[PDB]
Amino acid sequence: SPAWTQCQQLSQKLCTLAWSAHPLNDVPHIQCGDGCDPQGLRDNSQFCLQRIHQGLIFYEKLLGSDIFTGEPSLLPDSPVGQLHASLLGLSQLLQPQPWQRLLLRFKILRSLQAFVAVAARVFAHGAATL
Amino acid sequence: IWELKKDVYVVELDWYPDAPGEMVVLTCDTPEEDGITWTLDQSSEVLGSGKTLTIQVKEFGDAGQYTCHKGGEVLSHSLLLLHKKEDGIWSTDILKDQKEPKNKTFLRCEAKNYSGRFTCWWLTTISTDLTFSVKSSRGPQGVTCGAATLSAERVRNKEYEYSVECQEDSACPAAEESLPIEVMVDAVHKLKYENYTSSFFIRDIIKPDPPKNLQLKPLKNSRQVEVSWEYPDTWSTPHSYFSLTFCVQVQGDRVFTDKTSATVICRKNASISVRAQDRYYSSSWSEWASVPC
Amino acid sequence: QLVESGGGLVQPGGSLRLSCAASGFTLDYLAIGWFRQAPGKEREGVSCVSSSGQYTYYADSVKGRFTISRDNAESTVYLQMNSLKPEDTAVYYCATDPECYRVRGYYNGDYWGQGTQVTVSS
Amino acid sequence: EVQLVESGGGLVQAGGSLRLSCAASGRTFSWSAVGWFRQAPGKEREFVAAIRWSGGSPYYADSVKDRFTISRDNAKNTVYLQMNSLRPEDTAVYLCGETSLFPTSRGSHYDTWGQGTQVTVSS
Amino acid sequence: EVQLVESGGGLVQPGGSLRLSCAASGFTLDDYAIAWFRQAPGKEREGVSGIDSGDGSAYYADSVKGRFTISSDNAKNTVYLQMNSLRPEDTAVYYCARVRTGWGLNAPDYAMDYWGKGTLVTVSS
Ligand SMILES: *C1O[C@H](CO)[C@@H](O[C@@H]2O[C@H](CO)[C@@H](O[C@@H]3O[C@H](CO[C@H]4O[C@H](CO)[C@@H](O)[C@H](O)[C@@H]4O)[C@@H](O)[C@H](O[C@H]4O[C@H](CO)[C@@H](O)[C@H](O)[C@@H]4O)[C@@H]3O)[C@H](O)[C@H]2NC(C)=O)[C@H](O)[C@H]1NC(C)=O
Repeated sequence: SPAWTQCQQLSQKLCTLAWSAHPLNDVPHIQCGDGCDPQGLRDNSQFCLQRIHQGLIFYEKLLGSDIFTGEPSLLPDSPVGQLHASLLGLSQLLQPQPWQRLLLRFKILRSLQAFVAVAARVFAHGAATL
Repeated sequence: IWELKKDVYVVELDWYPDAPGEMVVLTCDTPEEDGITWTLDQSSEVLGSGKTLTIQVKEFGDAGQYTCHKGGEVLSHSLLLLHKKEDGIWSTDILKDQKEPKNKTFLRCEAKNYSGRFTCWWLTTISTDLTFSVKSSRGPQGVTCGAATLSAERVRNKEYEYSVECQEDSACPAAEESLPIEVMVDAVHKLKYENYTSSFFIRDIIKPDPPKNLQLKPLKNSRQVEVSWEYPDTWSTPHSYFSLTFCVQVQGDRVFTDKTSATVICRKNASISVRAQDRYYSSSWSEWASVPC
Repeated sequence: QLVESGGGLVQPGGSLRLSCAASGFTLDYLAIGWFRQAPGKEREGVSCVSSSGQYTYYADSVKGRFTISRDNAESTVYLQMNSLKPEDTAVYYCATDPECYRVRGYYNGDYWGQGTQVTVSS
Repeated sequence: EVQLVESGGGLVQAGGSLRLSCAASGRTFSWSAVGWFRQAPGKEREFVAAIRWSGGSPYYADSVKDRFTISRDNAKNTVYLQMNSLRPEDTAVYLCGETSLFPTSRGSHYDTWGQGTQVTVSS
Repeated sequence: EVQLVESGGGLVQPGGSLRLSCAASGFTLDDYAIAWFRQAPGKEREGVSGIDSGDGSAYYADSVKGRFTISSDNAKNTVYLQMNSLRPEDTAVYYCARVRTGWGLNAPDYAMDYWGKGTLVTVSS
């Protein structure tokens, strides 16, 4: 009984925020066996949704860590702030050092963009047929 | 020296005016050990005797096809190609710099969907004594490439376009790519060896085909039109999973929509154009699909 | 693809207004930077605008003369250059500078495109 | 195809100088190079020097390393061979070739040739 | 459980019209795209048309463009293939096939995961 349209709308917004935050080792990914394809979602949508939920929690903790809060300080109007908030919102919808550590932020944001795109496809399909 | 393919070797020559090159040891590929002689290309001159031959490779004159003989018979051939570097830069004569997206773009790849199938292409000014070899993998021999084929010939500058179709054997269109695909092209012109590599994620090389069946439905107000189109036939299925986003432009004004229809104001003598993009990932926009007012 | 325009040959103490067009996208929520490259010498950060226009950054050499601004759905970032001096002669490039990292004083990790020539005749 | 035409040869006093020129109609590739060769009575054809149109460092045979100088003129489409401190041993037919395999001293690597220019150094 | 059952094959006069159907089970049409392939005696399998059931968007191979119409009744879980102005070269066994996810409407035969037994259409000159 997932909130398909609410999830669809929020996941799409995450794609926009993730991109806005950069345009263009160590994370989780949606794999082949995660059942995020239409057939997997038809049979048991929980397998894919638990896996999307796990990834959301991982990225939110990373975005709240000193990798993002450290130096150089993000701008006070940064889309990262809203991205962090929207990750929380979606995971709650499913289950209610110096430098130049930018290189790591960009490695994270790039990976996050790939994750949220798969998630948005899952919710868009589910909202349309399930 | 290193083996490129059976009986084909590459010598990395660091060239500057005064020598001195690489000392290369060639070995005859035979169970034989005695009465072995060596020749180079199209000269009868015995370069050496024995299972082994020591060569000082300093320029293209030392490259070529070395052959080993015994009792009036050829035993093996060793083709030596050079990978020339001057001022620490490898030569890039065979492929033309496409100069788009950026500079030093020799290979260009594109995907019409998430199937795991893609095309790479490159340009050359060479028409003879040319060979290309294409290899690809994810990270892991998942990718099978076809043969490089001449796909176009542009005139004045007389350039030849080559293209190759590759396919990822065990592709999961609905999963998240974590390791990029690597495309490797070997280019051989006469005795000159060159290399070209491309690293990408399929999601980054996506360019959908244009929207199709672009139609206009006139509305109650003069010059006000209902524009409609459909997803391209080559695009990933189901469309409810692999969604696209559209841009509608009155040319002669702009509207972004996730729907396959829009209402705009038409001036007679003007064109309505539509292009598509992945809804969730910022990859390339398609070519424009157009219809007159 | 942002496009640079507005450059030209001007007299010292003169004015110019540079513009970066995006297409094919909206400049909504993007931090944008203006950079400059004088003959022979390295690329320099000039000015940067935060995604919402509230936070602006300027190189010490341009303060009080240059003013960066964003435009309402025109999908353009402007660079008003007042009281111009031969020292400001360069090709001006505009680029996405998320969090204004580069104009601010940190390093990233690049370019694109083609700039617009600004010349101040001494 | 591209044609090569060499000129500037003739009789010269042993110790003098002369500058040979090789006029090309084109170049087949942009990385193409022009190489000078010479054929002396009794001896085999010998590589002298080669230069690319695109510039960079030339390639010289050891026996001639500077007292001969290879240079080019892209506006004129000509390669020059400056010969200083000429000796009777330099008496030969000087020939011009085109190659896509720079650096090479191998005649067979040169795809097109000129007719040649006679240089006679009278001691 | 997954089945594709064709029907409608028969003997047709040149210029004749025929309608083919494909009954899908036990997967839902809106999850997949359905393609029709044709195998003329002694020839390799060829694509004819494809349909994204959820959209109604239809593809037609150059050989059938302007003559064939593909449609689907999601409720009855069936796909139809209206074949008009039929000609002797349209003689073939027509196959219904399910498109693997991520592939287009004009996907190759190896991009189909399930096939039907096929129905025979003979256009006798
Ligand atoms: C595209 O272009 C580049 C440049 O040509 C290629 O890079 C070269 O690739 C080859 C093949 O992988 C490399 O060759 C390997 O080199 C090793 C180096 O060790 C020796 O060299 C050092 C340097 O002084 C010595 O100190 C040391 O003692 C060694 O003598 C070798 O150990 C490898 O040996 C293996 O292969 C050879 C021959 O095939 C065998 O004799 C061995 O038993 C063993 O199996 C090997 O020779 C070369 O080093 C790379 N050079 C550079 C510049 O990186 C790319 O491979 C080519 N790309 C593609 C896609 O083909």
